[PDB]
Amino acid sequence: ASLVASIVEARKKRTAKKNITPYQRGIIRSLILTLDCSEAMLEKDLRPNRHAMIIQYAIDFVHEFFDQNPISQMGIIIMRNGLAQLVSQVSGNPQDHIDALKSIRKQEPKGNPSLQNALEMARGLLLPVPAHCTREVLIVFGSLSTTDPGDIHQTIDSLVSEKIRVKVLGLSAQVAICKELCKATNYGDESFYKILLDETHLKELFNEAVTPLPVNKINKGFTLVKMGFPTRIFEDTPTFCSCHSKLVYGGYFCPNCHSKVCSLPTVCPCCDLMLILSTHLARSYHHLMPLKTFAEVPTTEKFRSEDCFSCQSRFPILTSSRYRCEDCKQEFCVDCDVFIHEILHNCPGCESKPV
Amino acid sequence: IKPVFERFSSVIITSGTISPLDMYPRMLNFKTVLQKSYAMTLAKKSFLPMIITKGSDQVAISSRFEIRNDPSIVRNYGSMLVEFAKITPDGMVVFFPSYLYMESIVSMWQT
Amino acid sequence: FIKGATISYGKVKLVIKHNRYFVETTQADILQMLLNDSVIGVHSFEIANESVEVVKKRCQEIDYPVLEEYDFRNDHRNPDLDIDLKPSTQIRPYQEKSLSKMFGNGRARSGIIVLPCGAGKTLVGITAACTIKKSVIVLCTSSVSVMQWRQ
Ligand SMILES: [Zn+2]
Ligand SMILES: [Zn+2]
Ligand SMILES: [Zn+2]
Ligand SMILES: [Zn+2]
Repeated sequence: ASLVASIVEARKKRTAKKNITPYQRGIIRSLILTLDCSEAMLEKDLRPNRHAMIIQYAIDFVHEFFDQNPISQMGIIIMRNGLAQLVSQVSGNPQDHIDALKSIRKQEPKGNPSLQNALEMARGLLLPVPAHCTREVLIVFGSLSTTDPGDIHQTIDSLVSEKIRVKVLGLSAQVAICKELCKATNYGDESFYKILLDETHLKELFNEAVTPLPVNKINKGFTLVKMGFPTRIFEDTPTFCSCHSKLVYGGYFCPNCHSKVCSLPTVCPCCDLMLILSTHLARSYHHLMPLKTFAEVPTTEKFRSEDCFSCQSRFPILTSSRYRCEDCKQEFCVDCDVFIHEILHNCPGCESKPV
Repeated sequence: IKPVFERFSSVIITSGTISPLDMYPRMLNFKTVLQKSYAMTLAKKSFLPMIITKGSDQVAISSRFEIRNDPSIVRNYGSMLVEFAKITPDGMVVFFPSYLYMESIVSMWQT
Repeated sequence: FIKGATISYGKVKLVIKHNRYFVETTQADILQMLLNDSVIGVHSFEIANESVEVVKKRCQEIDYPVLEEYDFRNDHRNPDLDIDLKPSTQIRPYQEKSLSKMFGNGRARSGIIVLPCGAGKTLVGITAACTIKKSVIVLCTSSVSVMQWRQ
């Protein structure tokens, strides 16, 4: 009954994932990572520490976000001891955020939360943010209480006016205030306020949270952006960079002012334009067109092939692990189907199928 | 309620946690043509009742009017109070049989 | 080895009828095997009460072991010492198991318990006395330790 339970749990997961839709999602993103050094995360119920796995899993999320969404920029606000602090603003450089993260790892967490203060300076940080740059904040919380210098509802309405969507990730259980926050922040949706159950589910929550979010019609931002690629030149001399003014062997040229910069994806510092490459924009085409799930055929029918169409391994008999792409009508094994849906972004069976 | 009975035929009686039913036609000289009870056909249980007869120290607990001022059992009770105070997300209520006894225990607790 | 480790349990029983060791048996069936041994001197008889210590060894080689499992509640003659404890004391589960060792039947099985130092062995003995509830005395070859366990 183990395979039957696995099949019915996969059916529940498939019922959750039936809504495969090509929604327009948040691409030009601006993120704020609200963190807390409070005394609640000192508890050794988590091994070695709540703050410990917060540190490593935050580093992992930084890497995953800079990979999956390179063109976006993310900031870090730290809560500690009655007043929140800023350690990393929004940047295309993950190195600064990583150095701040390991500085927080070196230091000790202690304090008590002021979520109104955190939200207020987060509002100040997202204040000079362009309209196409979507404003989103991630929230972690290890407690059940927060004192604040003033009322929170004016802040709530003001941030709703600032057109923001926010996910909140609590530690213990659901809190009505945070539920209301995600509700009003996310147009009545309360799927944005989720609580973990263990570290595996926690990491799964991170892996979900790296992904972009679909956007609505009513908050329409249909416009154009003035983009331009730089030209990398492998130069023969140590040369000054525009930003840090240090001598570099080679690098890029600005498409307009011909200045050089250390890294991509970054804006120009001089004529002030976003300079990316084709990798950054190609990174989300699998968002732009998704990959619909593959038809797991039953063992009752006769099959076109009894071995895998892709990895070329023989199919088993009690259950039929022959998973057929509807866009290609070729059955594949569970291993290849899971790997293609998690990594790959084209069906070789559909490459075989002529159109 | 007797003039209510002889004044109105369609006298219909309901409540939430009236269990059992039989002593109410005893305490009130009446009868019903029919009476039963209803329990919900809920999907999964979301109210969680359990009976605690002992603290984490495994000490028997009671609120009798004689042993109400027993400081060891008081300390056990406040250990429970501490442990729900650490974990309460939104709201939590405690009742006692007698308000004087509440004021006594809360007075010495604050003390 | 286990099969040969089968004894005449419940078959020999010494009772102290007010400082008088009456060595009963549960049946006259035990008496026929016992009379084969002649070191000595339902059915009891005269034994030198100091010689009981040696004839317990003797019955260990002749494999009919006596048991000591006190029916204090059925011994109404000895005055009970009904003394309890406070609820603030906490018995650890190994102490609870130790209390279950001589109380598999509720009759006070006599034996040996050795525990590590500082394990509240005094408290375990106090609990054992408070559940035995009869006249009882405490012995130890010292003075300062004895008065401090009195304390
Ligand atoms: Zn530079
Ligand atoms: Zn430029
Ligand atoms: Zn395969
Ligand atoms: Zn296909």
